[PDB]
Amino acid sequence: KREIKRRLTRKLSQRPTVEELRERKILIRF
Amino acid sequence: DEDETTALVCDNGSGLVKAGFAGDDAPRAVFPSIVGRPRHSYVGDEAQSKRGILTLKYPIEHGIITNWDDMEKIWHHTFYNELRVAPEEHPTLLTEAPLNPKANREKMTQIMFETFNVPAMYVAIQAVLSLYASGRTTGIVLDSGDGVTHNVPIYEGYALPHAIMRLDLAGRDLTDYLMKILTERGYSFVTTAEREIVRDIKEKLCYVALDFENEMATAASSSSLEKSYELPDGQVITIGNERFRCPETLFQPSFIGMESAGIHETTYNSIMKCDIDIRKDLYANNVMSGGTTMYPGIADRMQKEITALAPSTMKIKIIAPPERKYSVWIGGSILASLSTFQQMWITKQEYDEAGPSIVHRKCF
Ligand SMILES: Nc1ncnc2c1ncn2[C@@H]1O[C@H](COP(=O)(O)OP(=O)(O)OP(=O)(O)O)[C@@H](O)[C@H]1O
Ligand SMILES: C/C1=C/C(=O)O[C@@H]2C[C@@H](CC[C@H](C)/C=C\CC1)O[C@@](O)([C@@H]1CSC(=O)N1)C2
Ligand SMILES: [Mg+2]
Repeated sequence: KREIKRRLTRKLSQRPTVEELRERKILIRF
Repeated sequence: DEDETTALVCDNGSGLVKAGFAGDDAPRAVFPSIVGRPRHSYVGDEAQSKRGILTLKYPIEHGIITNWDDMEKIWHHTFYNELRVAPEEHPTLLTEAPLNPKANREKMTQIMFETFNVPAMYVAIQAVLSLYASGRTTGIVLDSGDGVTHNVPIYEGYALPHAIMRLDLAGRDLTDYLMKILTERGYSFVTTAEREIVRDIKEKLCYVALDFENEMATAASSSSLEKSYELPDGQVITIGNERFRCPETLFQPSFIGMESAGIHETTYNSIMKCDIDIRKDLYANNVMSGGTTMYPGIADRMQKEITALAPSTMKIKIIAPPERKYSVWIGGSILASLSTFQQMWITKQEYDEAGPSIVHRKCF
């Protein structure tokens, strides 16, 4: 029941920066 | 213990408010998003109970808060009556619809601090919370509620706004359509109270066909799919192909005269607006959330339709948990109770310094 919290904590801690996501054209502001 | 270490989570739906305490598995309070004022104030179930002396309004339209005075009444009711808390004692997470305007999220922030004196707060996108509820930070969410349906692609926790799709076909429109097609079968439903009866019929008896044309043929070949339903006055009506024609509208919006592609195609369109590098990740993590995704058969239908649109070798997974009617709220409960999220709240001290616009640099 709480495995989800462990997983989310880990994934959120490992996330790339917004800058990286923009450089990869994943986030596209314009 | 509902103490000062416990955050609150409020999901502001067009139809239902879901509210409760972060860390709980389910919302403590679920009530209609309505406010009643004297004919010629009360909130939620009490407003409905006193409908004979009140006029009722929905403060949230297609997922967007539009009547702010009534929304403050809803929030006051939520804290004082439903949850029995002092909002000044709890960080408070509010939800917002995808693409919620800047001014709207600023006003939500302003009200929480200036009216309710919360010590901290955050505004999260509903679809992102649903993804989090499944333990994921990447995927594409189909969130279909009472007032609006969205396809929201999300990568590493960030919604990708350029690729978000909005469809103003959702549960309330499906109820209205069921009223129409039941009327065709002989059974007249038109008034506000009758619409509530039909909403109940929809929730209890409707389903999504895997193969619509084959299901129509099955319904015509015998009475095997027919169901009886007793109205409040004791009359018993029969429902047949209306059971699946109603939610078929999600896949064929032309049923109600809308030109939009159906939810499978909007899912595909949203994916195709995202970079090809994350494509496999989106197809492998299609999360369905919201009350209008509760139809039996809808996950299998989506699996089939997405399979038909995607490349032949693409791995497709539809995630549609039994708890998905509350997964926005549940995702909020999870997020707001994580130790590593505590640094993310907008604090009252930060708000004091920066004002409402701080929401754009803290919440996304
Ligand atoms: N078992 C069910 N089958 C079909 N529809 C259902 C079922 N249960 C609830 N619904 C519908 O889901 C809707 C409510 O869902 P939900 O609480 O996700 O919406 P909301 O968050 O208030 O709305 P929105 O997100 O569109 O602003 C109602 O239209 C309701 O009739
Ligand atoms: C039982 C519960 C279901 C619901 O989803 O309720 C929400 C909120 C509700 C508000 C009016 C109603 C008279 C009040 C109480 C119903 C609340 O309107 C809805 O029923 C509307 C009207 S019919 C349609 O399916 N959605 C959805
Ligand atoms: Mg919702």
